Amino acid sequence: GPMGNGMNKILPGLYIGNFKDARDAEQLSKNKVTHILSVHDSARPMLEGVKYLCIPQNLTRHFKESIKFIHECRLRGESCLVHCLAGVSRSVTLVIAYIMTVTDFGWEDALHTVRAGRSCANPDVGFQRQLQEFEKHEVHQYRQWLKEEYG
Repeated sequence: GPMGNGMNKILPGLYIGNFKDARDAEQLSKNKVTHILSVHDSARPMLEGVKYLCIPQNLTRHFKESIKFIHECRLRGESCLVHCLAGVSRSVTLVIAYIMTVTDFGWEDALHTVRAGRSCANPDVGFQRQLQEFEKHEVHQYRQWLKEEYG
C-alpha cells in the first residue's frame, strides 16, 4: 500500500518504515532497532533505548550526516531504522544515498535495492533529480570520504 506493510529490511542493520512503524515497540524489538533516523516529526516524545537523528526540500545537504549516522550504527553491528511519514519518498532518498556511497551503484540501481525490500519505495521527482545530481557530481567524493574515515 501507499505507506507500506511494516518496516522492511533493506540491508543487514538497515530498515525503512513509516511513522507508525517507528513507534511500534513490537517491530522495533523484533528488528533490534537501536538507531532511528527521522525525516518526519510525529510530534510524539522520543522513545527510550534509541539514538535519534532528526532531520527537519533540500535533502542533499543532509546526505553526509545521514550516511555517518547509518554507517557508524552498522559498523558496530546495530540496526538503524530510517523513516518519514509514509516511508516512500524522504527516507527512501536518504537510504538510496547511503547505498550509493557504500557500493558502486548509481541511484537507479540503489532504488532497485530498496524496492527489493520495500516495494512501495518511490522517491518523488524532486528527489530523483537531487539523486541524479549526487550521482554525477558528488558520490565519488563521498565514496572516497567513507574510505578515509572508516577504511
